[PDB]
Amino acid sequence: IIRTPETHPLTWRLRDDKQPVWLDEYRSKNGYEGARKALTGLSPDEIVNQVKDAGLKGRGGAGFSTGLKWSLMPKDESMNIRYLLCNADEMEPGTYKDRLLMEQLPHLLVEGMLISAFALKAYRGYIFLRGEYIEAAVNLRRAIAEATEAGLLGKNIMGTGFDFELFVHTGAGRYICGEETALINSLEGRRANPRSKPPFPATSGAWGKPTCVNNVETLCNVPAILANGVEWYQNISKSKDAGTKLMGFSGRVKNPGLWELPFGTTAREILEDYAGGMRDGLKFKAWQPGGAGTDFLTEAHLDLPMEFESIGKAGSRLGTALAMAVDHEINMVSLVRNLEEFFARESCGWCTPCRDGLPWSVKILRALERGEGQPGDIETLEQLCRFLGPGKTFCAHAPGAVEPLQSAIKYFREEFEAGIKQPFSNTHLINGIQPNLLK
Amino acid sequence: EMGEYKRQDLVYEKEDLLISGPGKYPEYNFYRMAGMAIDGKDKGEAENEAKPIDVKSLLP
Amino acid sequence: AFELSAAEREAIEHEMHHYEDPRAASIEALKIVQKQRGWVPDGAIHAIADVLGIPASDVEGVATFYSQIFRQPVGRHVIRYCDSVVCHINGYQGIQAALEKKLNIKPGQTTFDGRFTLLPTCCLGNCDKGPNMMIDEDTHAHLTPEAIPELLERYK
Amino acid sequence: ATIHVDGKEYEVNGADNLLEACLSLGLDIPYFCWHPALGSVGACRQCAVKQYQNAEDTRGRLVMSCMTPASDGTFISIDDEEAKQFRESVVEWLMTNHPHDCPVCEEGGNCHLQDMTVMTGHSFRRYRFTKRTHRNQDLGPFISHEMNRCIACYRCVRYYKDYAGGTDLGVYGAHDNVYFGRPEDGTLESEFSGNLVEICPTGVFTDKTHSERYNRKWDMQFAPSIC
Ligand SMILES: Cc1cc2nc3c(=O)[nH]c(=O)nc-3n(C[C@H](O)[C@H](O)[C@H](O)COP(=O)(O)O)c2cc1C
Ligand code: SF4
Ligand code: SF4
Ligand code: SF4
Ligand code: FES
Ligand code: FES
Repeated sequence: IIRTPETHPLTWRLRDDKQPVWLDEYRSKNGYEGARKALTGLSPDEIVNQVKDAGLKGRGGAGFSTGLKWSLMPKDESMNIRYLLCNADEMEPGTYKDRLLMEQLPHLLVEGMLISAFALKAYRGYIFLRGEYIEAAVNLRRAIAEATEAGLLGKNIMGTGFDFELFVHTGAGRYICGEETALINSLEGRRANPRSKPPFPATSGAWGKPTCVNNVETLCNVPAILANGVEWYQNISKSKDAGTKLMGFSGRVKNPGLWELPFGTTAREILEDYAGGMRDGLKFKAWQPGGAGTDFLTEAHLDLPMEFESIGKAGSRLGTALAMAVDHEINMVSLVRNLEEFFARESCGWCTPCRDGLPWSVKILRALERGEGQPGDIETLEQLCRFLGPGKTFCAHAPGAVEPLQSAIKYFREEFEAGIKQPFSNTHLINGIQPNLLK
Repeated sequence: EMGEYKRQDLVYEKEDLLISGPGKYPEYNFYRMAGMAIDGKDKGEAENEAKPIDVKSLLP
Repeated sequence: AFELSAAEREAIEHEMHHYEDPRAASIEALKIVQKQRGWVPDGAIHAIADVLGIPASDVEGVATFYSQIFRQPVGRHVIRYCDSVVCHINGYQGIQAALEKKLNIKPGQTTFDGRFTLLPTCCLGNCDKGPNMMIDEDTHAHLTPEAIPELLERYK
Repeated sequence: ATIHVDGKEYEVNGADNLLEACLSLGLDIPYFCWHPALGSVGACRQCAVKQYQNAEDTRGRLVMSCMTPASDGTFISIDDEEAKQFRESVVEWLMTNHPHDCPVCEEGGNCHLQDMTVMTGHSFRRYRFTKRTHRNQDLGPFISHEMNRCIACYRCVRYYKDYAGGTDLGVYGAHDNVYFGRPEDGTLESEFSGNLVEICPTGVFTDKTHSERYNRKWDMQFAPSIC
């Protein structure tokens, strides 16, 4: 792999010994130049317009436009207290990209938060980071200290009169905190229940103030845009989704890893050229494109490009674009049981369908795995997938929960029907009462 | 055979109604089904009931 | 009879400096108490509540919401093995069986000497190097059932 | 404001949500987590109706009527088949863990959950697995506590904390182990804690003074009086 600054804007600064790049080495490799240009030559509205014109989309899994999200902030000049939050939670299973970004290139994240906070007029920034990323926390705190010593953080940054303070907030281990409104609730020191929208966080977010929540990779994509120009970012790939993206393959592949690729790279190219294909003696059965909350896809879907609309038309979600391969030796009932156990135990408990319908699916899948399935169980699972969709639950955790279950029932129904081996029995016989024998 | 001399004696209190056995239903016990805790059946000991999981438990 | 130490209290106020509302330091206060004492005991809820100026019900709701804030006593070393989907594909069940054989405990339990507490945990963000587990602050990747007894002896 | 419910036109207040507007019109929408004095939060998902974009719309989308404004020219359906199915499914999900307690529960005959179970028409159980259970707390002389019957509708904590300003009640735990109560055993310190027995739609919080000499609501003789 040849990593040029124009083709790999996020990973070309990575060292060979997997060591973090500190302030002197980062600034030698054109570091904090986009920040200098943004803070000394552009209005915040101009930076927001440039980010919108670059077509930068959200890398957290939803794929929403970053410029459109930034433009929802109020034009009221009386609201001068504003917050930028970096979603470094990354608790979706199968996702390991933000760990690479913040363990080895923390100054890229710091520069991106600086540029985005100047664009959003955000006086404060918080990196909401998961507690298991200890090395990432150490590296981020050291990089923040180095940038504060060099005058890139704090009061009067670059002599421009802009004040910005960046904090690191380490999490306490819940998957629901990665959801943006639940992230805001967790940052306020509350139980991480999500919030209803409208109002959006751009109008009243963290402590009622205007707040923008962005993924680590989006904020890491910002400085390359503002240092190389909008037309460079628009010309990375000839696809509807501009720029690069960290894509990878995990599972029982020969080379599980992570590579920076343009949008439009097919899944077979990532699986064969980069991941090295499956291991010896293993036959490719299925794959998940973007984490635990995405629909399963078959081998015939490996030829379509890894874009938002291409995967979306296939019946799945691009997600984090960190695919996971499933070989023929993996029982799909056991795998979906494991997935639903994760999703049911990571429910925040706010709303009824997720909280009380995911455990029912878990118990049905446990019975199917043990061969104690009963008639009507697959119908119950299908109705649970139907009734836990978007809009029926309070947040998007339960639709993501039911995507793999419905996709596996659609593509591997023969494994689920094999678990049904006993007749349906909900009642025991009561002596003296003749039962109502329904037909 | 419930014929009586005085109509007041047709008011049967609990001592005239409670019998020594189960009657026509020899096995049913409501308190084996109810979740309300009584003597000899704590929480989680009823039919189709799991043991209570306290909120301070270490498991996720 | 819980009493916050001077270092714990000072760390809690220093965390309170970083926010516009002192309620936002509740998770960090619980983590500070947990890091000092191994877990968060019952009186720590009221101590943190009276330091932050929030009700103890709020502190207890936060503490029982988050899985990494321990409200029951744990061993001196907490093994947290990933039971998520990619490590399931990579074979975490052999690792769990090896840990159960070595420690003679079920998940969620503590060993007889109070040395190890076995806990399943969600995905550790190390799925390309699975199966993974976390001991107290260290991540161990590429786990095999044979290396579990050797690696468990590094923590006394 | 003009709304259209099941083909019938109605005039409502545009500053109201759809649940309160429809309940003011005499229509029956099941609900748990909404209260007139507490506002809407959209937790229980019981109040689902089908909203259409316009008059010539046939697909629609399920929305929570408590969280949806009763704006001008709204088009909703309560008796839509999918909305009825989802409301029955929400009742069924609440019923999976609910204890077999109605004969020995003080809320029986006065129970909102019983009424909404009947209103959705759900009477057949197909769930066959175990029911979660909870230990109870001592809450003082007035309020008896039975957390097995909780449907996690969050009404108690919203009333007690957000409305009444009390501090010793809260929600603890996580996914399906959410527990509503005090951090430890003790008397509820609020001067308005007794409204929990009417705020709670189930028999979790019950009038203990009534429970000593319990009788059902249909057996009572009532009068309008002044305290
Ligand atoms: C259940 C759930 C978990 C999520 N977890 C994360 C996460 O761990 N990291 C992340 O960046 N986004 C996560 N998201 C997506 C966020 O809601 C949000 O889209 C993102 O944090 C910021 O948006 P962006 O991609 O435009 O930057 C999660 C969403 C849901 C519903
Ligand atoms: S779907 Fe409902 S219960 Fe589940 S995590 Fe979201 S708000 Fe919480
Ligand atoms: S709370 Fe209502 S439904 Fe539940 S046991 Fe009591 S009366 Fe029955
Ligand atoms: S205790 Fe009652 S009011 Fe509180 S959440 Fe449970 S059912 Fe609702
Ligand atoms: S699935 Fe185990 S580290 Fe991600
Ligand atoms: S009453 Fe509307 S969701 Fe609860």
